[PDB]
Amino acid sequence: QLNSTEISELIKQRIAQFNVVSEAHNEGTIVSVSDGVIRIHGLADAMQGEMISLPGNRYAIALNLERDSVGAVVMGPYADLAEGM
Amino acid sequence: EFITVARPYAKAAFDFAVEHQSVERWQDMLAFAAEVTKNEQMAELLSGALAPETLAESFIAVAGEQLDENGQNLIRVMAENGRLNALPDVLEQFIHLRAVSEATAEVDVISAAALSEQQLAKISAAMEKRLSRKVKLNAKIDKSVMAGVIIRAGDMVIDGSVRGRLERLADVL
Amino acid sequence: MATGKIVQVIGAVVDVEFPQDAVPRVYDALEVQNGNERLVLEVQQQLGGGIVRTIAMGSSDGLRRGLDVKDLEHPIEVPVGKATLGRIMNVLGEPVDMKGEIGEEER
Repeated sequence: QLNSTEISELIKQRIAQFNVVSEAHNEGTIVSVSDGVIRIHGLADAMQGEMISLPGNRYAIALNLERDSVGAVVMGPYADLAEGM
Repeated sequence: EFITVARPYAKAAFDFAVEHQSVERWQDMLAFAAEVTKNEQMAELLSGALAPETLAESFIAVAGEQLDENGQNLIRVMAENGRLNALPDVLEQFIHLRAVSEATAEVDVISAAALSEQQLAKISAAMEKRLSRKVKLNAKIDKSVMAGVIIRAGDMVIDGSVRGRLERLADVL
Repeated sequence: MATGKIVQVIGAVVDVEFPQDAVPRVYDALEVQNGNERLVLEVQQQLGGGIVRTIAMGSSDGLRRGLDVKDLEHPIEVPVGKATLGRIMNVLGEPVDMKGEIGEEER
């Protein structure tokens, strides 16, 4: 029916029921890799110029805090990174 | 913004809902599909770079109030094009198309004070001469238009306000 | 077992799509049945969404959209060592003279 909050509380109910959850802050997943550049989803608490720690012992530098992502450059061999890390 | 990319899905949904005489059902189906998009978490997932149909499925799972063929297929096509965030505007364009098809229009009335009713009768009947549609008033009050009234239908307006006179005169001077 | 599917073909550039968790790393090799001869693709970029953009080490004519693609887990590997002396090879390390197979010990 109108469900003024009924839809609102209902949608929250159902999202919890299907176990959709956000990232934590501090946390992101590699979305794209190409020619040394990285695009990361998440990291809601990354700050421009920060050092992002990849898997392995290597870092990336956050250059753009895009609306929906972070752009970063890998300081080292980028060849072995994969989407979903 | 998504006005220009909502137009095709809106037109297609409306055409379909006309051919199946189910307009009134689609309207609320789409309203619900829109409000799911506004959820704190879903909006995050909608931005994540997941494959189309996995996103489509995670979205359908949150909807039981969608008719199990046509609403799903709309959602899945929008997912294929990554345009799920456009639902809030597909809804508005669907509503506007409904208005245009039923030849029914809304007109705003902004006044210094509440009118006398028969005034509203003359206003509506003459706006039905101005416009062919069945006109639905929704009056509002503002003291800035210290006297008279503004009629605002769509984006054509008639300024009968004393404030409009006062400044339209002031710029002659 | 093949797991990817060709999604686009634009000249020598081919984009293939994989399950979201099995994306090939960069510079990995792939292969497809182009007609009735295999074709080896080298991965250049991971686009978003499980799609990966690759370059065909061969003629791309004949490639349909939707063909199956097989993910080799390693870069292009070639025969090496003494066995190669006096042979002629292409990039893939296949023999291009007629003298038959290279007696490789290692790649």
